[PDB]
Amino acid sequence: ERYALGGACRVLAGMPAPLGATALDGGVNFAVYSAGASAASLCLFTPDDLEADEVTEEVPLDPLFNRTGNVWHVFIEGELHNMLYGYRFDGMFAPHCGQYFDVSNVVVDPYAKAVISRGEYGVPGPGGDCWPQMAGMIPLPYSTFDWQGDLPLRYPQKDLVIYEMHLRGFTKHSSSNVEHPGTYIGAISKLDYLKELGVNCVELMPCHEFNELEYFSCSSKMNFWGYSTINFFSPMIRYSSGGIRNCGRDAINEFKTFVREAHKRGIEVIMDVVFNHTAEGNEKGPILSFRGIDNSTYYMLAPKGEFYNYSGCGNTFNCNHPVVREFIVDCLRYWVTEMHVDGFRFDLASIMTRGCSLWDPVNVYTTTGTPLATPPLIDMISNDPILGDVKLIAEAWDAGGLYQVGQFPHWKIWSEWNGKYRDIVRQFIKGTDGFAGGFAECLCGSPHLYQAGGRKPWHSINFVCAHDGFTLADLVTYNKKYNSSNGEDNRDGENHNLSWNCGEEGEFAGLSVKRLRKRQMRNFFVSLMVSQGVPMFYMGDEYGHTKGGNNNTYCHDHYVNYFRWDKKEESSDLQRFCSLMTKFRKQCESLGLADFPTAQRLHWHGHQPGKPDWSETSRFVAFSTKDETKGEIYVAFNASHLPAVVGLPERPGYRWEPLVDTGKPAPYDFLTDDLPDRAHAVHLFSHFLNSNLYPMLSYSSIILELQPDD
Amino acid sequence: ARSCYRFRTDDDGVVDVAVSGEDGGYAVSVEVPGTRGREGGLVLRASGSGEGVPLAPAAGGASLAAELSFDPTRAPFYLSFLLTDASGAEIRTHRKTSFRVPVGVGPGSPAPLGMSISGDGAVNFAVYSKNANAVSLYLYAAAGDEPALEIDLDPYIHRTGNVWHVSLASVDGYVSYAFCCGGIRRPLLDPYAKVIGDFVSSNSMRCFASLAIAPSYNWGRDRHPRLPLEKLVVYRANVALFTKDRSSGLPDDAAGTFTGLSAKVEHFRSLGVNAILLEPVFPFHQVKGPYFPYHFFSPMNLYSSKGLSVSAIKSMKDMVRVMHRNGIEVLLEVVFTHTAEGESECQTISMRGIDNSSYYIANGIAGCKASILNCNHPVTQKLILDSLRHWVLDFHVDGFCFINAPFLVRGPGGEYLSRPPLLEAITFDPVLSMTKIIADPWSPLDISNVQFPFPHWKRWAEVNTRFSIDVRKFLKREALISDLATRLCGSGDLFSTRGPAFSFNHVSRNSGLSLVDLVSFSNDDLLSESSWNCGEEGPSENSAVLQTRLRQIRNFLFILFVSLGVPVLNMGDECGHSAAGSVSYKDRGPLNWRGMKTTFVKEVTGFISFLTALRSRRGDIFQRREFLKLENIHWYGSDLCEPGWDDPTSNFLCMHINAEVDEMASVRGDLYICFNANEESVSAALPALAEGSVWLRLVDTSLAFPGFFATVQQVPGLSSYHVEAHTCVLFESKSAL
Repeated sequence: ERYALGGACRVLAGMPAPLGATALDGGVNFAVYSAGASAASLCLFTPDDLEADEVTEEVPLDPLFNRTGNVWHVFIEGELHNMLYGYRFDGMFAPHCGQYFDVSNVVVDPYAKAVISRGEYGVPGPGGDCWPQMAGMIPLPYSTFDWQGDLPLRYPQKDLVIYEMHLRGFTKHSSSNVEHPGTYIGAISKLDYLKELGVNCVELMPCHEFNELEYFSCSSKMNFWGYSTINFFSPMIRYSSGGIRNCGRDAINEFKTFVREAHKRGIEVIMDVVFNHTAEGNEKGPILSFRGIDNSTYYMLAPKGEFYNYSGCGNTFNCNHPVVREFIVDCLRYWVTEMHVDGFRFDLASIMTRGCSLWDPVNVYTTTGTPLATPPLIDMISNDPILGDVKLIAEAWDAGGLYQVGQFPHWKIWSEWNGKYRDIVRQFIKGTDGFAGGFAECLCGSPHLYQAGGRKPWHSINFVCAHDGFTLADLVTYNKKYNSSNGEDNRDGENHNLSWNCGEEGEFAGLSVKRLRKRQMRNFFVSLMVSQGVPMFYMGDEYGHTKGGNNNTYCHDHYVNYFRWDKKEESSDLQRFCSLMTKFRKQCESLGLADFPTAQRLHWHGHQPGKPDWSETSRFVAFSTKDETKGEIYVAFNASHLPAVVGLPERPGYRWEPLVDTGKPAPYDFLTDDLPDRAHAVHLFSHFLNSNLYPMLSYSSIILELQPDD
Repeated sequence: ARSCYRFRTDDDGVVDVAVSGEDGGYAVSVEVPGTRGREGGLVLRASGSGEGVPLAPAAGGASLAAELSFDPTRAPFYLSFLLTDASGAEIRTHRKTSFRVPVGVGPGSPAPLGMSISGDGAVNFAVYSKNANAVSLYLYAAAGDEPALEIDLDPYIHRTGNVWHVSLASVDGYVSYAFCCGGIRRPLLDPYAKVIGDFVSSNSMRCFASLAIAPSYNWGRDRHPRLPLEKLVVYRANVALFTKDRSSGLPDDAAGTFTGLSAKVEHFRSLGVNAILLEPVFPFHQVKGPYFPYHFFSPMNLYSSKGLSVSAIKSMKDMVRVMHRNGIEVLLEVVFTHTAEGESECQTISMRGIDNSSYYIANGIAGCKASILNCNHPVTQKLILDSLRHWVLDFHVDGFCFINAPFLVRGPGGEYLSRPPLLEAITFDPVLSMTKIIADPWSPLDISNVQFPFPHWKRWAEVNTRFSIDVRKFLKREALISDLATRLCGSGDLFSTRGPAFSFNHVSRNSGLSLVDLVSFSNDDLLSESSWNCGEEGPSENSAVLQTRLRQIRNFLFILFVSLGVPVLNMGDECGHSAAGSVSYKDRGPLNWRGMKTTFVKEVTGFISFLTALRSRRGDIFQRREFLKLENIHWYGSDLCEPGWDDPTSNFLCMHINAEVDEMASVRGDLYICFNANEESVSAALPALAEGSVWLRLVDTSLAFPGFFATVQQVPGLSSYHVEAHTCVLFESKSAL
């Protein structure tokens, strides 16, 4: 007979599964894995006592009755949902053997669904404390969220247009005019704008719980992007308007509200996940969750016991260890089935293919970190009964030298961020010898990387710019990075950006340079929107967001990283062009294809029809494809510095009609029936269109449609 | 309880549906908000209905609502409808389909797999099937043969990924359920069912999952014995054959069940057995036998007194509790490499009909007629690990012996995997980290396993098949004494990094010849058995053949129990069980309890008890965690000379073992062991002893019962002893201090 909270609650043996805290039978069951611990204790906090750094109650765990195998467990009977919990472990302290057991640390359960540290973004704890004590939320016996009948959209992947968004930066600027700027609820007000832009899927930058003050003591910078995860089961509480109210329930419900509101408007949600390392760093870092439970299990360790650095962040998660495998699969399944997330994007995904140290001949009877052809974790994810039918995207490289673009172990299921597409398009559009054939291959979905292995064109995620590196506007303004505001003496950041400043460096230039820059942004968007594969572009690229030449802006909570709703209205022409081009892609049945295009549908042209130029000096690619809706379309890219008049394919009984021309001044860069001057503007080019000709500026693009003429 | 469904439309809109169980009819309400593209009202036509239900404004033109009602007694059905504006245009879903909504069943949840009951009493069903394009649920009433209720699952609402799920308000009036995959109307068994029905060969092979849940079992103060691996003595038994005969004394319909096994615990206690290894108890078909299982979560119903699944569960738990109360561990033989299903529709009962590609290896293996499981596929991995965790947590099982263990390293194509994932997952499962795992290379399939190093991680024990071959050859004057020396010391050539405790030694199992048949039958067809009939084939009346056979049986038992490792005894080898020279495990018969009063059974049981007690008393030699030091073992020949290691004519070996001195705390003597496999007597010399110390003889298998074992003559050091033909002797040095 044993009691815990002033004799009011009974303490029982409990069950070893499921891991974490679960509410049943008028109580909570606690279960946690620890192979190396010799003693364990459950610690409970009231919200007031957590602020004062005091444990309200301690329940020792008996090694006889409270331990099955390597799982410690206990049951408490009562009402505990207004309390927080943590663990205390005892054991060997030997950093040169990989053991970090210490009885004065209270660690957080890795399976906790909410972590309570601080309530407000950027504000430290009492005394300027940037790392106060953390504790986990204890669940309720029932659910408190109404999904209102939400059902999965299950869009085919070829129909997707992906919009990468930062949750806080989306509405943090004052010009958003939302009630709660920078929160999950604040972003709901702006989903109609995304719907009218033409996107149907949003990729969120890391929304797992992280410390934005993690290196605020040294230097003074924030951690804005959030690629340093503390708990994988929890949302970022300081992205919520409630804070720590109701012990994280309000934050969880706000995230669910955002997801439900996005699904109600026909928008899918893809989550960024960072499973390749942890905020605990190397041996000099803080002890929060994993190092205080099983360091040698959760991290990849060398013989002496120092941490491998394949992520370039301090440690490396031991992804292919069986316990870590179960943990990661459980986390992904939890997000899918409880938060209705439609898919995931994995950061530094090559780390998830490196081998575990358990297969060395010393342990059983090829060392740690050797890449594998069939990694068990990828096998478990691809063939999971639930996870096998969702969207899986891998960034197929890491910081340890691995580069697996086109050769990631896919099981014919996995998609990839195509960086070869990025490089080829960046080099071709700015004008460079020897990239016409690569450009034509990029336009077709890169069959040379995906067809042989049995994957489809839509497994390629095409992008020109991302959150890391230059924005679309800075791609045409700067020849080199300006990262001196980062405090690292311009050392950090990509050094080979493959950009061209269109003639002059900086935002102050002549009229012709600015005209050329606008042309080049339109050319980039046209190239993105007529390619086979899934197009993706970054938040604010649709109005020409600029970061001042800084191509690595991870440490600035500042308007350089905020969506400028005031500056968006000054650039309505580019936004209109992007919306119309996305609509055009949606309307054509020959643009997003389920299979690689054949030669009977797609024909390549040059300056003259039917004679493409694949020579090294060529800077001109043109094609025409048959469409079941529009009849036939014709696309041409002139990446040369010389204007040219091009001949159009001869189709007796028909004529070509102009639709897109990136050289023309707005709103005539895109022709719509809302324009009252459409017929007259078309008529003024009839003397060229009649004889199958079209004049092009340098660095321009055109799209034409075939229509009956009799 | 009401259910809600939100459908996206093909014109960028939302249709909201609610189904309420009105306090016995059903009401369906449809609400269409928003207005951009359609203005002049809508009519709800039931998927081409000539009639129509106009939608009326609800709160000022913001929403349009309609209501439909349905009379009771209607079995679960689907309502399908379309929307039309005042132009003729039709509004469909975003998948270009009519709006379809279930009436009478809920959507359900994808976890946990199988059948579960919520607090309110709702019954949830979930089953994985990637390849099936249509899944149906059948409910049966107490008899059934035809379904009382049939429910098709909507491919949109009743699926999450590749898991089909559905919820039911109540299953009152029903006792069983099954699944139908594809268009085939053959009812399949739930792979995750915990209670199953009767195996009925219809005119076919069908079994139904039960809708009842096992009642809570009160374990009491039950504790796992947690016996050390180096102190185990294992008895392998078949549940059916152990007590089936009339001579067992059990009441009828309780003989050959778990209760019959539990009723004979004093037999094991008197033998010195502290661990019992059961032959497979998973449900199976009588056509193929116990080594071809159908189901992985239930005991076989024929092993219970009442013949039902719940009775089997309670009986198995009772037997386990009785064993643990007596300090005896329970180990289970488990088959996870193949099933009892076939490559056609007539013999499909479960996984073959649900998802063939995931659960089974394509085309099987050449020269085989069994369904080989795809063990290293992640879904099968999950099923096997779930089964093991279920048995450990719910039945309090202490360990597992994996039949056909080498097959577990084969990949989907049949290739050999250098890093097999299922074995690694079993070894590092945190729940199972305290249970014993043993790998058995024997296979019931027609093909035979090839040999390779099994990955153990210093955790897996193995069944030592070389031990039996080498002991059999030595007693047949056909092996070098170096083989006997290797096997007596714990088989260091195979368990060097693990220790002698991981070697599970045996001289006879439930396949091949028994102990009695090993000294009675040797034809040219029994060459793979290394047997010697001692002069005459079959039963004999010659007085010398009988003496040689008795000596050989004593020698076999003695060599089994004085070696380093875990001794494993097969049921019936303590009482002269014989199978008339057959090597088929199916030819073994029920144990005969009548003969446990005669001379022979008494000698055998007393010798076994003496050997077990001696192993316990001298655990510093026989219950070690590490091999004996090379400085404490001396090998001798005929008269304290060098042994003939490479001469295949000296079938004689002596072993002198020096006791260690432990400074933690007592003087323990030495051991002298002699083995003579020759047909002629051999003179042996005893090693020189200390001052005032003598040799005390403990065993001489050529003597007469009682007396050939005694706990007796004293012999001074440097003396001479005459070792008879086919004789083994044991000495212990006692200080006359």
